Amino acid sequence: HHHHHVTSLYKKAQIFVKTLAGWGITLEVEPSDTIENVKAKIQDKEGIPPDQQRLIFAGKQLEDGRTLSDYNIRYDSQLHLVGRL
Amino acid sequence: RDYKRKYEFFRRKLKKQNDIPNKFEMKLRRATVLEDSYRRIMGVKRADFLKARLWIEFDGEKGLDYGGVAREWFFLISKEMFNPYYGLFEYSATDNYTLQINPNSGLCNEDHLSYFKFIGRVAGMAVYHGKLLDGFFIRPFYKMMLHKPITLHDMESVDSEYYNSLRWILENDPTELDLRFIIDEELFGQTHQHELKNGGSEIVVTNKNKKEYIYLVIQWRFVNRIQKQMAAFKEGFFELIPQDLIKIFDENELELLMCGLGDVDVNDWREHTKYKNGYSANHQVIQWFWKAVLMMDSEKRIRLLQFVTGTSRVPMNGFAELYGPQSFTVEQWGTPEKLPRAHTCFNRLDLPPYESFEELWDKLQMAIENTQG
Repeated sequence: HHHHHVTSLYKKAQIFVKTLAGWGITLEVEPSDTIENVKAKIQDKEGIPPDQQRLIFAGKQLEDGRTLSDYNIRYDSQLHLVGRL
Repeated sequence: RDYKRKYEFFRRKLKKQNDIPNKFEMKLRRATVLEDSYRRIMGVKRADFLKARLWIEFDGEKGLDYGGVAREWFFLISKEMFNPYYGLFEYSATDNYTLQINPNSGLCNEDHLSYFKFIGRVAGMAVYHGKLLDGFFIRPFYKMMLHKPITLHDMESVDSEYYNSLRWILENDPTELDLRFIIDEELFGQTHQHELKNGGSEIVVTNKNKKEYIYLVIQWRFVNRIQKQMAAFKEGFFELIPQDLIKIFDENELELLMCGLGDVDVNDWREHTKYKNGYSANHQVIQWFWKAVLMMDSEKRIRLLQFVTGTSRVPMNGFAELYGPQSFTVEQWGTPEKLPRAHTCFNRLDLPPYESFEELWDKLQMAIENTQG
């Protein structure tokens, strides 16, 4: 929210992720990241716990061990967020 | 109009349980209502346990008004159950606020079906305890609950431009468009065709077989891919409400039976209110009256609505839709020593001209508490 934006301004230093609700946040990351820590990035921007998420690229449910490069994601790779149950 | 006699008979036919504890206990955290409500409720093998007076307590909060805390729960859980974020439900389209069972819910969550049953139980609970779920669903949903057919007509209210596309085909020659018996669907970025019948990809749509085309597209849009989910829902719902008892309502009534808003919008209420015998929108006493209604909570507002109209049913859409047809009225009767009184017959409040806001607040609140007896 406001905090996420303000914190970025002071960072020493683009992809989209959509939900079935209509809205979709846009994250900034480097493809070295795993799945686990990107869930945290969502925890930060929108206040959703990392447990409470399923991440899906190319219609395939994504694994924690692998990285973004290991699942061939690129700049502006559209991702999909649906709640865990 | 006959709904009043129907709803009376309905509740009179709804049998009380005589083998079940005095209260259904729920110990939930607001942060995790869905999880917490789901575990507790799907734990209970006998549905009847859920008919006990709902004793709900959030985050340790002790000794609050039982029927008011229920009100909150039904709202908050409805907010979570139906959140399209989860993929059980979804919006009928983009630029639509109404809801429908998501066909791909099982792709989203592998245990979608027990969650559907759960929602059914929670919905049947709402009914059983004369409370409502906060949900805008498409009429098809309510039709399917009565095992009633779906039609081309039904698509209009849901999607007009798509309805028009099929209406066009009904009235015109489709040869132009080189269509097949397939519908393409996008899910998680990927696109997929779906054959409407066996080998539908090879079958051209023509004048000779377009009425079949239209029919099949409807079933695919609304029925075929949500049978398992809707079944589950219906199972849970009928665990609490006998299906024979629900049969007396139609699809319109059945939205009024189980859906509605958990708070009365005040602007809407004020918009559709008449005044008699000196009172007027900018009259001082009327100014104070609405100040009160504004500064109530939803529970106090609904108790007031019952006091004056004789119901607690918030329809959605309008206070215009409030049946002869009679809207809310506020008339001057009596003196400040008299408490105000209502006439559910006329949807009318008789309000004496009080000295202050606080007098009006107190005298009114007492009068409502006098009907709680």
